[PDB]
Amino acid sequence: QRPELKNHIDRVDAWVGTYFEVKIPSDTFYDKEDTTTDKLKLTLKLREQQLVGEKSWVQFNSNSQLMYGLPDSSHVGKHEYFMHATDKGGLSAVDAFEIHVHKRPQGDKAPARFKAKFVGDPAPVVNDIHKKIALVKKLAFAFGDRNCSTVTLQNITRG
Amino acid sequence: QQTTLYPLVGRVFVHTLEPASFLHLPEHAAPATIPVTYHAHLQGHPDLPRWLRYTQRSPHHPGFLYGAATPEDRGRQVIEVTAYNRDSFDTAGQSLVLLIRDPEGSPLP
Amino acid sequence: KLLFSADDNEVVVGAERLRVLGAEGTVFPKSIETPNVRADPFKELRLESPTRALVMEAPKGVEINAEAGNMEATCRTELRLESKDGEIKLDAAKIK
Amino acid sequence: GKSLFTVDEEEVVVGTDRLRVTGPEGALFEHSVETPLVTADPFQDLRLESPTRSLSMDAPRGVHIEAHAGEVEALSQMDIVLHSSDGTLVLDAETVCLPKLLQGTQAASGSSQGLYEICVCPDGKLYLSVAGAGTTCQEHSHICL
Amino acid sequence: TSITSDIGMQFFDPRTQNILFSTDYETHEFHLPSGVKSLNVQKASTERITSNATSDLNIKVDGRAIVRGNEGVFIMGKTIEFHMGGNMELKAENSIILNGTVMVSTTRLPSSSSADQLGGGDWVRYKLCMCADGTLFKVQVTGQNVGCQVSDNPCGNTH
Ligand SMILES: *[C@@H]1O[C@H](CO)[C@@H](O[C@@H]2O[C@H](CO)[C@@H](O[C@@H]3O[C@H](CO)[C@@H](O)[C@H](O)[C@@H]3O)[C@H](O)[C@H]2NC(C)=O)[C@H](O)[C@H]1NC(C)=O
Ligand SMILES: *[C@@H]1O[C@H](CO)[C@@H](O[C@@H]2O[C@H](CO)[C@@H](O[C@@H]3O[C@H](CO)[C@@H](O)[C@H](O)[C@@H]3O)[C@H](O)[C@H]2NC(C)=O)[C@H](O)[C@H]1NC(C)=O
Ligand SMILES: *[C@@H]1O[C@H](CO)[C@@H](O[C@@H]2O[C@H](CO)[C@@H](O[C@@H]3O[C@H](CO)[C@@H](O)[C@H](O)[C@@H]3O)[C@H](O)[C@H]2NC(C)=O)[C@H](O)[C@H]1NC(C)=O
Ligand SMILES: *[C@@H]1O[C@H](CO)[C@@H](O[C@@H]2O[C@H](CO)[C@@H](O[C@@H]3O[C@H](CO)[C@@H](O)[C@H](O)[C@@H]3O)[C@H](O)[C@H]2NC(C)=O)[C@H](O)[C@H]1NC(C)=O
Ligand SMILES: *[C@@H]1O[C@H](CO)[C@@H](O)[C@H](O)[C@H]1NC(C)=O
Repeated sequence: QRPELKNHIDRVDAWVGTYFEVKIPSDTFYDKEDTTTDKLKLTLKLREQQLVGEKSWVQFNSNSQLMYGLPDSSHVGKHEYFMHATDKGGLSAVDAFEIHVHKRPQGDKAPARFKAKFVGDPAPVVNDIHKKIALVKKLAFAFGDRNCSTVTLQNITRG
Repeated sequence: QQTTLYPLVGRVFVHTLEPASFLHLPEHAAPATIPVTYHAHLQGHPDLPRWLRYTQRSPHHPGFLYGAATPEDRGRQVIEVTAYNRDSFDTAGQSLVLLIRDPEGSPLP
Repeated sequence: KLLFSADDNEVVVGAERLRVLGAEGTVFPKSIETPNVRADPFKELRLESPTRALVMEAPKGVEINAEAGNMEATCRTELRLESKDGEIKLDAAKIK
Repeated sequence: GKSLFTVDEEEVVVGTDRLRVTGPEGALFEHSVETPLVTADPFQDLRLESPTRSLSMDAPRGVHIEAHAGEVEALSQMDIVLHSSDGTLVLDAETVCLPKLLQGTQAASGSSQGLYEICVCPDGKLYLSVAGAGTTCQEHSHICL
Repeated sequence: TSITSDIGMQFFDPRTQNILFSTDYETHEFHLPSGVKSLNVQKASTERITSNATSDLNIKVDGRAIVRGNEGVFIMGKTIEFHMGGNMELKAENSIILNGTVMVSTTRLPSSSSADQLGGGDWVRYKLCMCADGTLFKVQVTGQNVGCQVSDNPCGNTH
C-alpha cells in the first residue's frame, strides 16, 4: 500500500556560516507494510523532483537518514524542499517543508575575531561544500568540540 | 432565533450542538446521517475570543463549543454562528448570548 | 527615505513591519491590496465565505498548481469548464 | 478642519481610507482577516501560496473562477479529482484535446470482461454501452430521454 | 509641514511618560490603528480570508493570480465555474479522475456529418473505449465493424 504521513516538518532554522544537521523523527511517516521510517527509503527533492546537487549548500544522506548543510549570505531567506518516502511497494508519500536561513545574530560586534592565512588556492575550498564542512568539523575537533555548529566562518579572501 | 447562556468565571463551559433545532430546515428520518459543520465567531469578527474554541472530530459527529470564562471578559458577549451543512449547503445563521459572571460559592484553589 | 506622511488621501508609515496583536482577528471594511498573500509556516491557507458566494478574477491568467497534491474539485451541480475560444486538455497518463 | 490622523492616550484614529506600510518585511496577521475585497496595486500579480500546507476554496453559494482575457492553468503532480458528487459536468469548449490516452489493439479475442464503449445522448448526456464486435450505442438508447 | 532629522518624529503624553508615537521603528513596534478602511501592505501572512455574512469575497486583480497548493488544493462549492478566455489546461502526473454524471456541449463540439462519402475512408482514427477499472483507451479503427474488444489490453489485465 501507499505510505501515509502523520507529522510534518514545519521549518528548518539555519544561519549563514553555521553548520546544521537534522535527523528525521522516527514517527514522520507510516506504512501498513513497514510501520517505521527507518525501514523505508527516504529521499530529498526539489520542486520538479530533482535531487540536491553535489555542490549545493545542503545535502542529505539516506543511509544515515540525516540532512545537513551550511548556508551563505547569498542564500539568506526562505527555501522549499520535499521529503519523499518510498516503500518496498514502489509507492511514494510526500511531505513538504520550508527552511529559513538568517544572518548571524551577533553580526559585527563579536568580542573575538580569529584570523588565519593558509597555503594553496581557496578556489577549490570555497567551491566545495564538502571541503567547507570538513574544515568546520576539523576546527571543532581541534578545539575538541562535538557540536561543529559553534564555528561561524565569516569571510574568506583569496590571497 | 437566539439563546441565552450563563457562563461563569473559573470553570469550563461546553455546549453540545444538535442540528434538529439549530438548523431551520428539519432533518427527518434518521438525523444522525447528515454531516453538518459549524463555524462560530464573535459578531462582526472572524474568530472566537481566546478563552473560547471549537472542535469537531468528523462532520457526521456533533461539533463542540467550549472554553473557560476569563475575569477580563465578564459581561455580555455575542456569538454569531453559521451552520454549514457539509452536504446540503444550507446557511442557518444563529445568535448565542453569553453572560460571563462571577462564580458563586467558595473558590477552588 | 520617507518615514511618515499624512495627507488628504491616506497616511503612509514607513515601518519595517506591520505587527497586529489579538487572536480574535480584525475587520477591514473596504479592502486589502497585497501583492503576495503567503500562508503562515506550519499553517493552512483558507479562502472561504461563511454564507455567500466567492468570485475571483484575473484577466491575464490563473495558475492553480499542486506541486505535490491534488485538485479535489468537489461540486454538486456543475463543474463548468467554459472557454470562450480556447480548448481543454487532460494531460495525464490515465483517464478515469 | 476634517480630521486626517490623530493620536492620544486612548487610541490612534485614522480618518482616511488607506494605510500603506512600505516595509519590505510586510504584515503579520496573527489570525483571520475580514474583508469584502482583496487585490493588489494596478499591473501587479497576486500569488496565494500555501508553502507548507494545503489550501481550500469554500462557498455555500458557489465559486466562479474567471479569466475573461486569459487562461486557467491547472497542473498537479498527483491525481486530480473532478468529483461531482451526484450532479452534472458540462464542458463547454470548441476543442477538446486528449493526447495522452492509452492505445488499444482491436482483436476478436477479449482480454477480460467489463469492456464498454462511450455513447452520447442527443442532449449531451454521456453513458456507456456493452462493447462488442460492432457498435452498440444505437442499441442502448433507453437512457436518453 | 516637513520635518527632517536622523532619528525622526516623536511624541509622548507627559501625563503618562509613554511614547504614544515614534518613528524610530527598530526600537518601538508599530501597531494597527483603529478606524482603518483599507491597508496596502506589500507582503501578508494571512491564516484565513473570509467575508461577513452579507456580501461576496472578490479576489479581483488586474495582474495574474497564481494560487499554489504545496500539499494540494480542494475546491468545495455548489456551482463551480471556470470561465477562461483562451485554453484551459489540466495536467496531472499519475492520472485524471472525472467522477460524476458528465455532460457535454453538443452544439459547441463539432460533429462529423455523413454527407461526405468516406472522405476519411480507411484513415487512422481512434475510438475511445471503457476499461473495467474506469480507465479509457483508444483503439485504432480499420473497418466499419471495429468494436472495443481487445486482446492485448492497454488497461492492464483485470487483476
Ligand atoms: C567557543 O569557545 C568556547 C569557550 O568558552 C568553547 O566552549 C568550551 O568547550 C569545552 C569543551 O571542549 C568546555 O570544556 C568543559 O570542561 C569542563 C571541565 O569540567 C566540563 O565540565 C564541560 O563539560 C566541558 O567539557 C568549555 O567549558 C566550553 N566553554 C564554555 C562553555 O564557556 C567552544 O567550543 C568554542 N566554539 C568554537 C571554537 O566553535
Ligand atoms: C570580506 O571579503 C569581501 C570580499 O573579499 C570584502 O568585500 C569587498 O570589499 C572591497 C572594498 O570596498 C570591495 O572592493 C570595491 O568594492 C566596490 C563596491 O563596494 C566596487 O565598486 C569596486 O569595484 C571594488 O570591488 C569588494 O568589491 C568587496 N567584495 C564583495 C562585496 O564581494 C569585505 O571587505 C571583507 N570583509 C571583512 C570584514 O574582511
Ligand atoms: C485553558 O487552556 C487554554 C489552552 O492552554 C488556555 O488558553 C491559553 O492561555 C494563554 C494565557 O492566557 C495564552 O497564551 C498567550 O498567547 C498569546 C498569543 O496568542 C501571547 O501573546 C500571550 O503573551 C500569552 O502567552 C494561550 O494563547 C491560550 N491558548 C489558547 C489555545 O487559547 C486557557 O488560559 C486555560 N484556562 C484556564 C482557566 O486554565
Ligand atoms: C457586511 O458586508 C457588507 C459588504 O461590505 C456591508 O454592506 C456595506 O457596508 C458599507 C459600510 O457599512 C456600506 O458603505 C456605506 O453605505 C452607506 C449606506 O449603506 C453609503 O451611503 C455610504 O456611501 C457607504 O457606501 C455599503 O453601502 C454596504 N453595502 C451593501 C450592499 O449593503 C455590511 O454593512 C456588512 N455588515 C456587517 C454587520 O459587517
Ligand atoms: C552545541 O551548540 C548548539 C548551539 O547551536 C547547542 O544547541 C547544543 O546544545 C550544543 N551541544 C551540546 C552537547 O551542548
